[PDB]
Amino acid sequence: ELDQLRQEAEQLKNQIRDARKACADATLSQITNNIDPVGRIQMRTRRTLRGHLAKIYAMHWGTDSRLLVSASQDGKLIIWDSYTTNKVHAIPLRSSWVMTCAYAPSGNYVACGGLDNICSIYNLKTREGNVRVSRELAGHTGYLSCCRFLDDNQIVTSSGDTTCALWDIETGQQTTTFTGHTGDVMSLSLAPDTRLFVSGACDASAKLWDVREGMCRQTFTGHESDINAICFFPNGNAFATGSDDATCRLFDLRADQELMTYSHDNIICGITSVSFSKSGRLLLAGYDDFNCNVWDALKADRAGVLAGHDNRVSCLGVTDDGMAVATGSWDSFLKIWN
Amino acid sequence: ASIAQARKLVEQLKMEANIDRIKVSKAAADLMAYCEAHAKEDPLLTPVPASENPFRE
Amino acid sequence: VESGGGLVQPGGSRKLSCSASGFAFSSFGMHWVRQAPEKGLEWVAYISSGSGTIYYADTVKGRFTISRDDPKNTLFLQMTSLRSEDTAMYYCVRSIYYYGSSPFDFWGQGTTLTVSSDIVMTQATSSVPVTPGESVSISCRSSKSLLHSNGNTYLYWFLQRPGQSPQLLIYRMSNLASGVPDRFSGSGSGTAFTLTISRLEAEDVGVYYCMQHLEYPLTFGAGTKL
Amino acid sequence: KKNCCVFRDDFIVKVLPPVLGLEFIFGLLGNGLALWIFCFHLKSWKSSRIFLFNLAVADFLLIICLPFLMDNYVRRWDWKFGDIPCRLMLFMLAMNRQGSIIFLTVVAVDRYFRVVHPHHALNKISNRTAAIISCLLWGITIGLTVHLLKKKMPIQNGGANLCSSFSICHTFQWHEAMFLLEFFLPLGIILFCSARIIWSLRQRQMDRHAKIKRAITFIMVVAIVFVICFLPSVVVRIRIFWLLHTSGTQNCEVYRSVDLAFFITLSFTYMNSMLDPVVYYFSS
Amino acid sequence: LSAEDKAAVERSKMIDRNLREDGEKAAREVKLLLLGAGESGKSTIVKQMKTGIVETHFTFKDLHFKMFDVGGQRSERKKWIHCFEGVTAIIFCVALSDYDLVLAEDEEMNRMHESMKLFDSICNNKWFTDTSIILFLNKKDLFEEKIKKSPLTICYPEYAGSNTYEEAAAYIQCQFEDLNKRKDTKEIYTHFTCATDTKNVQFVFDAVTDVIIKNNLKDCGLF
Ligand SMILES: CC(C)(Cc1nc(-c2ccc(O)cn2)no1)C(=O)NC1=C(C(=O)O)CCCC1
Repeated sequence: ELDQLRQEAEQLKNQIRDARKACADATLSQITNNIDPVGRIQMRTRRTLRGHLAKIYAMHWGTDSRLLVSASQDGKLIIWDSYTTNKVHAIPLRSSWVMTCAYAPSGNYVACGGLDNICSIYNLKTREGNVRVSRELAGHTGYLSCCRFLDDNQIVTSSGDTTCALWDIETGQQTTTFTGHTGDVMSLSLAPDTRLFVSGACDASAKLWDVREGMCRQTFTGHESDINAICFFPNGNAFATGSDDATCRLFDLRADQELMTYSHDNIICGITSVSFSKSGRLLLAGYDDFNCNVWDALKADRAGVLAGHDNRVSCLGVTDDGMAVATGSWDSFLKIWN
Repeated sequence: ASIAQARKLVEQLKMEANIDRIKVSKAAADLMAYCEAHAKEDPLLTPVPASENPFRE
Repeated sequence: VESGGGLVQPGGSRKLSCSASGFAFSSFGMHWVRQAPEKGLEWVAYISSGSGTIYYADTVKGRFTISRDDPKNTLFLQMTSLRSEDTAMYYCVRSIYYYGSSPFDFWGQGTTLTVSSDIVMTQATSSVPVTPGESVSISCRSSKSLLHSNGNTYLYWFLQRPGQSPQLLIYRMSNLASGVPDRFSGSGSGTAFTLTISRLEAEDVGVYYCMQHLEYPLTFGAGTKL
Repeated sequence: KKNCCVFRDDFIVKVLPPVLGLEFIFGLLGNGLALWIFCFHLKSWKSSRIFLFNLAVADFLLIICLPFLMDNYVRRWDWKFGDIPCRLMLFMLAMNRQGSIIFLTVVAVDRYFRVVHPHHALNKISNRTAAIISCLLWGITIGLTVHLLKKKMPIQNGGANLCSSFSICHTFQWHEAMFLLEFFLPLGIILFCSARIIWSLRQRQMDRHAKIKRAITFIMVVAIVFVICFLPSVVVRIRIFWLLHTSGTQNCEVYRSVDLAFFITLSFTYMNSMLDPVVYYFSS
Repeated sequence: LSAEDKAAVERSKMIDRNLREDGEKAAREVKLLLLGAGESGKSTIVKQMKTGIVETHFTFKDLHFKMFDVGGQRSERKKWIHCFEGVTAIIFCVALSDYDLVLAEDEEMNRMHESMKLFDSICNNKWFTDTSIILFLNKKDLFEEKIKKSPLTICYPEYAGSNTYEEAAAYIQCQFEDLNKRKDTKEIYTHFTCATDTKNVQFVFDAVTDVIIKNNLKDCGLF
């Protein structure tokens, strides 16, 4: 009976493959044969933030496009005013092994997590004027690799085992648990409407989950190696992933297949962070060879290179108004580019 | 525990099977419409002048 | 909370001492603004976080000395030379200064002791009808336009209910504080500022003060009692 | 004090141009290598390399301020400028030699704390206090050497316009012994440092299984070139001092050639300053 | 700058000052990543101290030691092992009772071979190019009866000489020693220990001191 189920699953995979082949009448690279290229993008370092003293592993922008969180390999989660290079907060973490950051859309809460398997949510706006651990979310088995805020009540976390969770904050138990991956869920990204989200794991595949319904909608394959970063398109119908194959890949939700492969022969090392610019034209991807390339999301040619970091880039983010790009690297400085 | 994960995987492929997929050209034209409709409000595509650039000095 | 201080003395020297209760006193700048029994509020002294920059008013520059002790969360104001001008309720104020902060948010209970250039804030209106449920507006004018280059006017509106300490209503132009209802708004730009009330209850009566925060010898607005 | 003896240069002007030209020609390349190791390179906090850079800029100043000495050696010994470079050169070379010796001393002390006392908190020190202690040491070499700026020494005996405050004589015995002192106090420091390190790495069994032997040999090399380039000057000077205290009366005819020999030892001091960064660039 | 902007800059400078003191306090503290082939001998190494990663903060001779155990992570370790790139040293726990007890499967993939594979994946990692190993052999008292009841035959099919403790333990130590490839940039120290010995902290302190003075000779540009 097990062999019959395996053969039926193989037939289903073949059916998915031929449906994707039938729906693929053309390519995006074929259509973008007469479109105007972006030219060369000259992004220079407007600000540098020289406060951390260890390797920065995460960074997240506030929705006001001004405040930054950044976590390093001390107990330090620093909140910066990026306009005036000013530290507005320095939250001391109980565990220095932090691999992720989150800034709430309201800006009240900041989440952290990492090798300590728990998600600490800090309330910034308290009557006592300090930062307090508003919540301590436990229940994940592996290391917490990514966390994103839906709103002030709910948070979606991705762990180092084959699960993702949607939690509640006033009651610290998980609202739902998404379990369809086979591998360590290394990245997680939310739609702008926050109704669906894509999680990318170590099985070289991304999955699109519905937050309210609680089950997988689509599974996207194509990557040779495990993927480390996913960002949605600003339209919300597409997303680009980056792996250790040195290839970004733009998948589309409604086509249920990949559209583009951003690759170059000069780059061979993996991709750590991927973020779209506003309107979804540029694609800033940070690599392991100390650089940060800018691709065009429509045609696979490369724009300028954000080469200013002395170590590898671990996180990169674009503001909600698209003003500037903050790249946090493995040296202690994170640089703001425009 | 041999039936359960294979059965879950096969019903997941049932639930992924009958989704409605539009053509790649149509969703590509949708991406064209979103990328060229919002291209006038992309501060990284066009170099924003110093009057409304908050990162000046 | 915070309270404590001194009492009546003829022409002597006194150390006002207030004790902070559980709001991380070492990270808060502290003001010592004072209020005469029939006049309005006025600013006296300021100690910053970690006893850094210290500021005084133009009349108490040498006579007064403001200090803090982060052990036991205690704040001192030592006055050596005492005149007949500074018989006042001395109203210790906390204020924290970061980007999204709301300074002057919490005020001490105030202790009364009897002895026996700058921006001039006018507030020419002083009395309005006390009827409830209406929409009363309170205006404010300054001498210099307190619009800074970063784009926010540093003008604050406080409510002093008759009987207790003044309470911050809005901490910029159109920046509602915490714990204040949504019936207040800033609606000011440049020099003219216009606080407005949607509906008046019995708890909205009191004296309304406007305070600039552009340059540090900061002046209040002499009150507009409802 | 015109009775103090200073005499001609019997073939000193014929044996000094080889070592002087070699010192300048190699000093250009040494300055380039030190500038590449300090200014062209980056991405190193390296609080010990602050003192290495201070030794490097002392070597920069000395390698820039050699050839006016041989502008002074045109015919036999004529300072051809006859101006404020005469009052500037003495202070420049004296403060350069003091900075080189003091900064080699603090480099040896830094390595002694690196190896023998590793849990001392002076090893992982911050760059700001290392910079202010570098400025303190530079002020130590500067503020003791200013005494030669108020006093002007362009004087000569017969129109030879000699520019040097060395003579086989005595008027106060203040700096000539103290130039001796800057050899003796580091001698009780550097050989206190390295011979402890040579002890300590021989006590902890780490030699002869890894490439510790290069670190064994390099500090010993620094110590032996330091002693063989700053010993002959000081033993010749203390021999002249004891001879003047014992037998060097006002009759001045039998020790005419000791100033020439002493000037060869001075050439040894600045070829030591030449060969300094060749053992501090070929290791990283 | 305005008044509030000046006070915010002052607050940021105070944050810079306190953060610099916190970083200087954290700098004078050695980090030991404690790895092992399951629950074999890590319990004793925690036991002479005197969720996922667990951190112990013992001290010895005025030196603060932070020891991290990640045996409860139980995931694919290549994604998070770069967080331990800046540790002072890697303590490795290998049980000498690992052979002849397979403990995972019916017949194959015994404990000594997976301990070998974990050691080879750790000492030849791309991040641990220069960190040293203070590899332990945690079963001294149990090894003699293990080699008395059974020869070293179910692993290392080559001869171990005889069934005495000294040459067999030397064979285990040598076969763990030649496993690394970068023989120059890192070293394995190979202490032998039991559940009653209290000299583990002395050997850990000695290896930590060796790593510190080698890092200092790296810092002074003379190594
Ligand atoms: C050294 C001297 C005499 C100046 C001087 N230095 C100090 C002194 C002593 C102790 C101390 O701690 C600080 N400073 N007093 O006088 C000088 O100009 N020598 C010249 C040459 C040289 O030495 O290379 C080359 C040829 C021309 C002459």
